[PDB]
Amino acid sequence: EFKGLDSKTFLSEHSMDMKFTYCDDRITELIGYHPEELLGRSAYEFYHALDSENMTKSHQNLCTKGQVVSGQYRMLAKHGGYVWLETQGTVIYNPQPQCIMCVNYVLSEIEK
Amino acid sequence: TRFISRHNIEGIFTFVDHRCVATVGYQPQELLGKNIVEFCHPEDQQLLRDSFQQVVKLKGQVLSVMFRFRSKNQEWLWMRTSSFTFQNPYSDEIEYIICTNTNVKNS
Ligand SMILES: CS(=O)(=O)c1sc(-c2cc(F)cc(F)c2)c2c1[C@H](O)C(F)(F)C2
Repeated sequence: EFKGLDSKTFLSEHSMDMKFTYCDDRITELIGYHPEELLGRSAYEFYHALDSENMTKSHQNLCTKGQVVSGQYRMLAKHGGYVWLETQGTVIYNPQPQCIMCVNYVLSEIEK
Repeated sequence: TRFISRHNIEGIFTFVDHRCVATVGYQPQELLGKNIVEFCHPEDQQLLRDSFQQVVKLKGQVLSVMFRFRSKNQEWLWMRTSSFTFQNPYSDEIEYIICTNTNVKNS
């Protein structure tokens, strides 16, 4: 059996430099990482090199428009390999940017 | 200073990040299954219900709301909740609301 859409969705929070400030525990059963080992690390460290430029542009669009839908991209999984994701990022501003909220969906087939 | 929560369109907490303890004093298990309006000051309840109704119509745009939240330490804390709906585009499941809740100054 394979996981559905909801079970393949995890939330993450980032500072404006892309560093993780929060990550939902659901990332562990999907990508192998424990949230605590992601804190303080730039999201960019996990992008597959072939998606890095597209992710730079998606971050630039997010910073100017306040919200963005990324294209399909690869994130390095803990024990090797890359998983395909799509993220909806949203900037939380002080009505000045405070942080970025990501809703991350794993596109790849994940068992269970 | 802040915590994330996920709600159904009625306002029920369906996900609460552990930073809620430092922000409002409650454990996530004390918030889950309860409605956000149950922790809201009676003067702000209708504004909070109207804001949850409207965030659904705004297409993923952020809707902010300031209201008084009753902490576990029996104080009315000013909270600024920035909310937006999320609906997985590969599905037609009912949208849910994502919130970032911060204790802010009314000054
Ligand atoms: C809005 S976006 O450009 O689509 C996007 S995707 C993503 C991300 C989040 C994860 F949890 C894992 C991962 F590999 C990348 C992030 C972003 C933003 O640039 C970020 F700074 F907020 C970091």
